[PDB]
Amino acid sequence: QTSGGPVDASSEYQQELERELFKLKQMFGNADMNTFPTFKFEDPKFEVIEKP
Amino acid sequence: IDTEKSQQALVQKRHYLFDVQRNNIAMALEVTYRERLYRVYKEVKNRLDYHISV
Amino acid sequence: LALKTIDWVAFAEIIPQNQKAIASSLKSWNETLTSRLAALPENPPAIDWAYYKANVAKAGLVDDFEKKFNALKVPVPEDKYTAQVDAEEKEDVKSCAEWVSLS
Amino acid sequence: GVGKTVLIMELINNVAKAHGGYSVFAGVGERTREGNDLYHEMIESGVINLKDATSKVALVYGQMNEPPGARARVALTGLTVAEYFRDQEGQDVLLFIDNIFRFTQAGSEVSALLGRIPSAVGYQPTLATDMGTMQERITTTKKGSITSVQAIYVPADDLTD
Repeated sequence: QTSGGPVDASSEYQQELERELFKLKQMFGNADMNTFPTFKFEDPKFEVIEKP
Repeated sequence: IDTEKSQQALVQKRHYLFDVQRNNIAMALEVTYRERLYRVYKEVKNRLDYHISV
Repeated sequence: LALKTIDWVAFAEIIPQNQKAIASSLKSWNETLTSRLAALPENPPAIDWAYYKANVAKAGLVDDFEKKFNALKVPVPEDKYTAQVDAEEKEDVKSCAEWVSLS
Repeated sequence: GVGKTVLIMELINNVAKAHGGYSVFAGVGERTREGNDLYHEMIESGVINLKDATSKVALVYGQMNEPPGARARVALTGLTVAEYFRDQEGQDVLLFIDNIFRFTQAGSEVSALLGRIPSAVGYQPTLATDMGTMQERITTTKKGSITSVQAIYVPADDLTD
């Protein structure tokens, strides 16, 4: 009988879950991981390679 | 005469500098392309398995 | 990726004494690209949804994420550099053809 | 001679600033005079604040005039007050032990009092396990970390003691 309470009448065990997931998300990524990513790309450098 | 002939041989072999420029450019852009491939691949799999892990 | 056959100190016979550093710098860069392409494979290993549909509890998030993936155009890099060095090579071919004619 | 209290206080300050980590200082077997000196040097240099709630270090002291039981458990007391910060605040705590050899020798005295047969040189038969049950709690868990700076005395200048 727990669809009315997600974690079975706790009002506790959350203060630590927020910290643990904090670490979890924090280094799994550092953006809106729920989202799909948009990509900025960079392309190589180049120089004068003919005979100077 | 023989010195002239040797100079001729060297200036015949000349084209390696240009084809090496060619090779380096080609390899560099290919490396960049496959690096982009793996960048996006890795990161979308990272989002997916982040969701799975949480 | 098509590549050109290369000897290396045959490339050093022809290099003048004003750009030795430039020459073997291009050599080093060539080696960097050799090992770096040799390392990673050509294509990324595609991913199976069965392990990603029977696992994620979110509503179709697997399907739309990977649909955006399988419906994504990654920007193919373009050369913009082989033509100029090819033309430079042609011009040098001209110059040293006339040199060898004189000689 | 060399400034070591300054290095300790600066590590406390940095770790508190760069990261968000508080520090604990255990005073195993420490001279009461040097403990008072350190207390006042850390009050002066701002690491301890007597009038605000901005102090960056908690102090635990077991002096030299205390029985071997105290001097043996004082490092564990400091370890506990650091483990709280780590496991309940996710911090990267810095735990100092102003001498670990006095921890070892206090354990030796304790085991001698209990009538146990000494081992090589005279140390307790449980020297390795007594050091291990303490040092194994200074770790990096999935909640945080405890990094320990332990001043070391080498008896008779024998690194094989």
